[PDB]
Amino acid sequence: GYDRALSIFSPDGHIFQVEYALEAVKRGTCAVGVKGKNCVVLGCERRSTLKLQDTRITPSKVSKIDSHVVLSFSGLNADSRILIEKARVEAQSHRLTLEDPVTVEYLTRYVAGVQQRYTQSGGVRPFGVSTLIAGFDPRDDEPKLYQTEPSGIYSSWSAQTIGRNSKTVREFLEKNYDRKEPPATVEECVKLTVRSLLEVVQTGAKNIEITVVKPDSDIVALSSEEINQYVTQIEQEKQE
Amino acid sequence: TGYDLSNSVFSPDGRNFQVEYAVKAVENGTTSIGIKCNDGVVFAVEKLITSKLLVPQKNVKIQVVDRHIGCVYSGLIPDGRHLVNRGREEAASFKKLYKTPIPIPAFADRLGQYVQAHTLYNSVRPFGVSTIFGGVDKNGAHLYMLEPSGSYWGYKGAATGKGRQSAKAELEKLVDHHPEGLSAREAVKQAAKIIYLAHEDNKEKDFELEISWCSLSETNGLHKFVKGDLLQEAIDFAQKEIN
Amino acid sequence: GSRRYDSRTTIFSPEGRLYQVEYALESISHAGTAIGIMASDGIVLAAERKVTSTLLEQDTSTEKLYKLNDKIAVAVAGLTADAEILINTARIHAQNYLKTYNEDIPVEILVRRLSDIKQGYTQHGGLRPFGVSFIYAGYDDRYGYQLYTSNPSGNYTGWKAISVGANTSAAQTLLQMDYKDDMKVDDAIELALKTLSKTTDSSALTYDRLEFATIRKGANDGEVYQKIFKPQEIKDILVKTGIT
Amino acid sequence: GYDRHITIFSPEGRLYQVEYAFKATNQTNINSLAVRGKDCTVVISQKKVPDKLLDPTTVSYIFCISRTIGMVVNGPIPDARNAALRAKAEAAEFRYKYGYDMPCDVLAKRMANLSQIYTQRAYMRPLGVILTFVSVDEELGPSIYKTDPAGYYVGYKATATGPKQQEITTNLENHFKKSKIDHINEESWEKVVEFAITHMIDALGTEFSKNDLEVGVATKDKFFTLSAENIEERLVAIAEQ
Amino acid sequence: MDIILGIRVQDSVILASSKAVTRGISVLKDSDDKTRQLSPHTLMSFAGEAGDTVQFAEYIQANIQLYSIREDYELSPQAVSSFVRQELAKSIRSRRPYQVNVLIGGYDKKKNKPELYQIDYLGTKVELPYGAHGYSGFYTFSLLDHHYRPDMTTEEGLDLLKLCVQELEKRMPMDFKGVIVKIVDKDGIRQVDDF
Amino acid sequence: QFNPYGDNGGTILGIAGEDFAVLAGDTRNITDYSINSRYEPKVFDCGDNIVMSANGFAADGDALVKRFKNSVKWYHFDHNDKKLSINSAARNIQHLLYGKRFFPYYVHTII
Amino acid sequence: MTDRYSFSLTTFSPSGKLGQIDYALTAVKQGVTSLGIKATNGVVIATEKKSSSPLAMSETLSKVSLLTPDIGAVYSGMGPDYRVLVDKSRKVAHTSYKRIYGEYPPTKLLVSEVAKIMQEATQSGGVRPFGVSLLIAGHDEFNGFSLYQVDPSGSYFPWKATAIGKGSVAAKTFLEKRWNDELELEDAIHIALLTLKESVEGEFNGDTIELAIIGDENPDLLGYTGIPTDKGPRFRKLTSQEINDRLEAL
Amino acid sequence: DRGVSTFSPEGRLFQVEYSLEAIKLGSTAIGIATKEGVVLGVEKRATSPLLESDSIEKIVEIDRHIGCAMSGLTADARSMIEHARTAAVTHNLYYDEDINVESLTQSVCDLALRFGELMSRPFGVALLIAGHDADDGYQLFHAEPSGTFYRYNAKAIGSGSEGAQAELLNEWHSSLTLKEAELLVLKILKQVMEEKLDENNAQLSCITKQDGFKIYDNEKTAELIKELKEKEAAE
Amino acid sequence: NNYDGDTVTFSPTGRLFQVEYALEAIKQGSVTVGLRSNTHAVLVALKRNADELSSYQKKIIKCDEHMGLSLAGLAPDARVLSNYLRQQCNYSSLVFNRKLAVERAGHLLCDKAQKNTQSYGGRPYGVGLLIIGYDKSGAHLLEFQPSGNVTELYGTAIGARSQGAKTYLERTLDTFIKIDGNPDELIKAGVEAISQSLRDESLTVDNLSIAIVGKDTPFTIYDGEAVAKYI
Repeated sequence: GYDRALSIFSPDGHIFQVEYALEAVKRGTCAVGVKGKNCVVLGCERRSTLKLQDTRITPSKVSKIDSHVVLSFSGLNADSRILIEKARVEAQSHRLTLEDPVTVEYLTRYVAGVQQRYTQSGGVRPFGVSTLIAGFDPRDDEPKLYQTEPSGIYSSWSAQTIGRNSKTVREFLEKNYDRKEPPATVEECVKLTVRSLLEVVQTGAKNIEITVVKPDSDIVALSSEEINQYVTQIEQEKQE
Repeated sequence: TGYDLSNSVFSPDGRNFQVEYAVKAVENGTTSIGIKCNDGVVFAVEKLITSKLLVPQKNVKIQVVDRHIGCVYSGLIPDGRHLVNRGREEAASFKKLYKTPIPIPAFADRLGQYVQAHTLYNSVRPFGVSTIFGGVDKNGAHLYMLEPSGSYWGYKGAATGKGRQSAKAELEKLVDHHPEGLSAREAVKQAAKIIYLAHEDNKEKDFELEISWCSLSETNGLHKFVKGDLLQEAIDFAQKEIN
Repeated sequence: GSRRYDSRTTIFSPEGRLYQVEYALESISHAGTAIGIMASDGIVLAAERKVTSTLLEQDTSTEKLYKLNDKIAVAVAGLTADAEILINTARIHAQNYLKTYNEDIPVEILVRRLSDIKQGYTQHGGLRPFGVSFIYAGYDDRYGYQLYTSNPSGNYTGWKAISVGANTSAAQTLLQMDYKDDMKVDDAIELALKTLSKTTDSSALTYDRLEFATIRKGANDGEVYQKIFKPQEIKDILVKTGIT
Repeated sequence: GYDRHITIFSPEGRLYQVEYAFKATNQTNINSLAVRGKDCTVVISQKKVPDKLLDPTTVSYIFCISRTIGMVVNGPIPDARNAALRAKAEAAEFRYKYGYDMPCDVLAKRMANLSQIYTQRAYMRPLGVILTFVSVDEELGPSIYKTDPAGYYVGYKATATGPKQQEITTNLENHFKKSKIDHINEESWEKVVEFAITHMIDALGTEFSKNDLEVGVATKDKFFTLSAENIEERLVAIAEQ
Repeated sequence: MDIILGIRVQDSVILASSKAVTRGISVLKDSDDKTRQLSPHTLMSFAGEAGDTVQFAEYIQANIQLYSIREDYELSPQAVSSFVRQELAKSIRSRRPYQVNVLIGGYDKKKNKPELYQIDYLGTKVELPYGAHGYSGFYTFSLLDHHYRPDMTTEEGLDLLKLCVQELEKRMPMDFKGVIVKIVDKDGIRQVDDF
Repeated sequence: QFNPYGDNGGTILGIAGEDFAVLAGDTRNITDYSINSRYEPKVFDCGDNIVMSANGFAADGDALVKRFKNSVKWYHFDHNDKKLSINSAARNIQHLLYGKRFFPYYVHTII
Repeated sequence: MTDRYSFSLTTFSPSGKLGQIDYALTAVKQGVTSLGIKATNGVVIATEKKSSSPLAMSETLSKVSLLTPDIGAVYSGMGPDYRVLVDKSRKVAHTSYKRIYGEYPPTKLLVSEVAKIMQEATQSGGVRPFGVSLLIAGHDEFNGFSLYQVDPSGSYFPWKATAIGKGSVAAKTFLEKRWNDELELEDAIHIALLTLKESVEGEFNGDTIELAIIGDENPDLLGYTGIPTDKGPRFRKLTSQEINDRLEAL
Repeated sequence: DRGVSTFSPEGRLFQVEYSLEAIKLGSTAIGIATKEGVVLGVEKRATSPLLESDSIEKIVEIDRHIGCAMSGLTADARSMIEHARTAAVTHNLYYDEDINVESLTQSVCDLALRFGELMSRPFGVALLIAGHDADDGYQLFHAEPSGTFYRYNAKAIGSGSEGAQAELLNEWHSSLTLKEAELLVLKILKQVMEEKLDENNAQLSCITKQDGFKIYDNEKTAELIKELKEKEAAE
Repeated sequence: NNYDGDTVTFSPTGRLFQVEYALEAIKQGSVTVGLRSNTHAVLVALKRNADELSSYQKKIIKCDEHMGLSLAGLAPDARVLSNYLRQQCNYSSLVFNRKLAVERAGHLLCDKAQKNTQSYGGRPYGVGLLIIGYDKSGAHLLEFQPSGNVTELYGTAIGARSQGAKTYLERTLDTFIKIDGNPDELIKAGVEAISQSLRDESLTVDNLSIAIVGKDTPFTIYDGEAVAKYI
């Protein structure tokens, strides 16, 4: 087996392979998550350097880990599949031994642990992936949104964004999200999510993806149809 | 270049510079000799006294292998000990299977193949010692000298360390001026003298003399240390000859 | 030690790219162009060979188009040898699924496992990645006809029409231009050839430099036939479409 | 230029570590020669004991591999002994597994294959030796097979190895161009040894005492090496010209 | 533990499974569900050695639930039964084999047809109109051979099962404390909440 | 067939006082109908004011006492010369005995 | 700590080249010329026996090798690399075919196995590619006669006729002129001897030329009779004499 | 590159020294040890106003009698805390007793230097391990990724540490009450933190022999910040 | 220079720089002294605090009832080597019912250190040890050096400014060697020796560590209030 220490410390006290993994995330298509008062919404930019795509069969950018938790990501698509697979196995393993689905915090802490392990294991590079993990703890109606990054640190967010031009939309959400007043309705939360992407996303075309997670394993993804209705509405609210 | 940074790399001459660098650590060490006699061998070594805080008699450098084999070495002492520990495993394993204690030529090749093996890979360092060893087997006496390359031959006499050149020249004298043979007790005195003569080059500090011998008549074919009286006799013989 | 001679095939550039993946992709860009086009009633695979010599055995040959099972085929672009390692893996993986579930493997599941293998070689093991891009043409009873590509990175995506290998920028523009969703198989066959005709790096596009395969609905209804074209059939379809 | 340090190809398709291993071959400054009789194979090597403190009997580059196989080495002694011990182990194991004595050419091929591996695998260095294997094989008759660090081997009518190798080779080449046969047309091994020593003296242009030579002889069912006296006897006969 | 039954009717599969759990001399429980839902339209009943039964059932359940998440798709009953057979056929040459017999009742949504699979601990699978494991068959197969018809309604199937359970309660030496009955149809799995 | 167990007989007795404890045992070691020794002590001072006896098969008994005495030594090394409480000793011996659950020490242990 | 080389010694350069495969192909270019020709009723593979010394017995060094009774191999490049590849090719023909199906593998299947071994030296940790290109000629019941070339990369292509090594460019041109799809084996042997004369500098006779055919079955070469369906090997090495016989009508 | 376990000509391990630089970049952590208990305090340092500050867990329980504050690459501490908890629970199972704070620390420090060509690099995090045991009473330990651990009456680690440590050197005496130490940790944190100390960007904890290791709720800490600001207005 | 990349590389002069660098970590270490009569063997170790709020790094480790060592340099390496020695002492006790010879402890420590200096990916130990012990041939003092060089001495010192104490002991040789039957006088001589290696700051109660082993003395450590008697 290949033993080489690829993630090591530099004289300034930095791990360059971890910091370079974040550069791969920076390049990744933009992803955003917003906590409603009784929902969470995951928004995802999808680059339009290519059309002639088939979108029935192309990997969707939000993945179900269990029936009550979803995971979006920014960075290397191939790397994300390995984290998603491990998380889905751990979710079924938790149900099998504890007789309860994972809490969002637990599932986050697991994925974060996997990411960290690859920052001080021989013969491996860190994951070129940051993740937004969203959902509801079993028999709980309080919404959960967590972020993980290649280093393995994780934390809870009222709302957060990752990937290319994320600094732009984090500045938007910081300006447009009151913690004292979270988006009360589903539509309200979905609107604020699309708005933040439209700072960055170019057109309202098949460029935006929205997935909405409600309590008790109530997860549904919007079709272009229903997102266009927000894109159309916010555009006509710019008339000041 | 770059040819000398990795062990087991051939230079464009056809040399292994890391083995040649190992030899420098040997040359840097204290003087050690072997004298092959009539029915045995004698080993002697120069022990530099850093301080009168060294307990005399108590930092022994000559090592026995099995019961009939003496080993002495110059250079990196730990490397020598590690080689003797291997020699002991090799001699125990030989005895276990074949019942007879390991012949000296057979034993020499066991160290030979092991030392040579540390010139085959960049993941190990060559041995920082030249090892003078031998004893009495069923075919009489054998003296051997082994170098970091894995090269070894049988010797009439042999020397290594700082005083190797004076010793080498003093050994050559004996081979000429005693062609029919040197006795065990003779070789003990001669050994003591040659260590004192070769102390010329480590003149800086004064030293402690250590002799061992393996003679068919004098030690019954077993390796014993020359202690107490016969030691002081050879020390006195040597003091007389540096006058 | 041995660290001195290690290239580190699985590290990031300061820009967060995988050196070896990027250089492998560069390698594939010099390989004979392969095209996949998906119709409403089937899929076409077309591939150009690296400039053939007239003494090269024409008929009994398949360096670009390989069969995975009865319902899935791939077009290769890159090192043939690297591709055959991955193909035999995929063929086994398909047979494992069939033995386990007594059902033919869904096209995506096969594509995902092959992509997950490639991915591994980019994240651990300190080995070079596989210098291979695949176009997967297959049918299953969930999504019907499917076109995929995978590249040395372990990334895979779905396509209505796609090219890999040389002059893909040129080829992707020509396909994007003349492709429509209602398009039938025989139209897709004609498009595939027209595209290679325009993007080939020699003057004549003759039958002897082409491998061709179709996955058709055409059979005894409900079942799927998989056709790797004999050289005479490629000569016929080249005369039919009036390129020779 | 790290393609110079390990056994990987240079841009001109060369293995420099293999080429430099060949240079180590001549490091001992010894020349070896091998010829075939009707009944025997003779190997002669120069013996140089520069140091007077050395026991001259322990200085040898000829090895008794098996009952029937002899091996002379051109190269440093540690690599020579490494190679000798391996061939001894291989020839013994062959006998145990297959029920007959390992042939000269099969052991040559086996040792050559081992050499080949060191040229392909990076962590193993090639051995700086050329191995000349001699026997009277029970199927093939008198046999010379020689191995180099490249992992090349071939059979020889006769052969020479060392710094002055080219001079000894052309000398033997000329004898066979003339004599017009595969071998030394001689009854006794004693007269094939005499031939070998003679043509070594002519090619090198130097004279030998009994302690300047090392001799090995292969006959039916034993390979043996001559003592100082057996050689001295043989040198004395060469005087009658 | 003891008796497990299955019958495939017109457009549903009915699994009846004994409620008794006996530890030597004492009946420890009289309300045991010898069943796991593998997917929304696939149910597995099990009987065999203590521990092994539930361990195996829950292990299969987890594997099928993992497949469902990964592919966002429900495996056909045929595919699940083929997977389960292979796990048992695997285990029979293990150091310690799974000592479990199963019935897999599923509604194939893609083919709109109910399917019953009988698999023993050796990995011996058959598709059946009606099936049982252990001694249950010896009493009930005669009744089912007579009364069964491929085009029966669900209530007809429950009536034929009521007859089967009565014959067992008459002639079985062991008191199995009645059965829990579950129906698998196009709308999924529900429990007939008394018998 | 080789029987790895034997019976060396003997009897042991532990009584707890208010501020003292006694551990007593006979000094006879037997096999079958033979006396091996009339004085072979099987009650040992283990340090930290703990006395121990492992009565039954003397080989397993000596092995266990030896292992526990070593357990005391390493408790001192690893926990800064801390005194091993009788309850802590008791729990340690459980782990020593249960360590060989499927090839037991054929002894009845009293401390 | 023996083998630390668990990483590839062949990696992609920024240009997308695999350095060590290109360099291996360079080593093959330097190699002595070898060639192969497909006739309608057989295949011929041939090469020059360049002697190191005149004292060397060049019959002992065999460049043309039997792999199975119906498959032969010849090479250009590094002889030792060829020798171990022939050993592994012979063994893989048994371990992964004959010991399963009770018959010898077909030509393209055995070629596929040799190719695989060479691809692994291109990717596996701590090894260089093989410094040879092989020409593998063979017959199997369901494919008839065939000829394949295997390169250090592990890539293989079927040929009507080709050459590799020193004078391959020259020889490939010569073969294009003379090859037709109606050659009888004897005609292809004659063409092979003409093509090989061009590239051979020194002596050109039966003792400096190694030539084998995949032709008719040879009952005389089988070693036993009594089984009517074992008709014996299609591979045959031409004797020193048999080559000189054809150098008359040259 | 060069060996991961190689010495500088000074005679120090490069990778250990470089990890010590990573710890200097970490958020501040302070421990004060008194006869009435040991106090642990940390700067949370939320990287944005949107991240929920109470999800930042830089003070962590090991057993009921041992607590832990961290500073540096905090993700590296996951497995250190896991090992510590396992060690503490395991010792209890084998000896039916609480495990000494020094013995716990020594166990954690044994991980630290098990790296090289076992993990690929040293840990990029320092720990303040604080606890009580019957033998040696209230204890604070500093556990570095060098494998070395020191016992401290008070200690600061992280970006603020150089100034904070000189400030602790002044104000620590052997007769500090718990309440004084709580205030003294708040004071030195507020003094070295970039952003302004409130009950959301800083967090307190103590370990008492009586009530064990407790992390203070935001309401409890908020009233100690009031008490601090009131106190410093006087004189 | 280029030959200090790892322990497997010799310099052209024939030196192991990684070992010499390891040797360097010892001289940065706080001073420790060893000396012995015919009846007792004493270790005096000057302990180093991190700052004014920190504890004083413990420098003396017990190995058996009859043996123990003082450390200078990397304390984690002292822990590994002391722990290895404890096992060897323990093995000799359990298997052979035999207190391990101090001379044999030296050989085992030497052979362990050596293995780390000859093979790839390792590193020399960054610590020096002074081993005292009363065995079956009287009192013994050993100096361990992470090159693998172990030497039996009457007295010595290692660490920062250790040259001071080492010359005092070199002078006082004949005085201390005949302190037989007196424990306190042999310690006093050690506390006087260690004082030659001080500057600015000198011996307080909780910076000084003394260990003694001898004829009728189990290896025992004196700290805090129990060393006030010697300041």
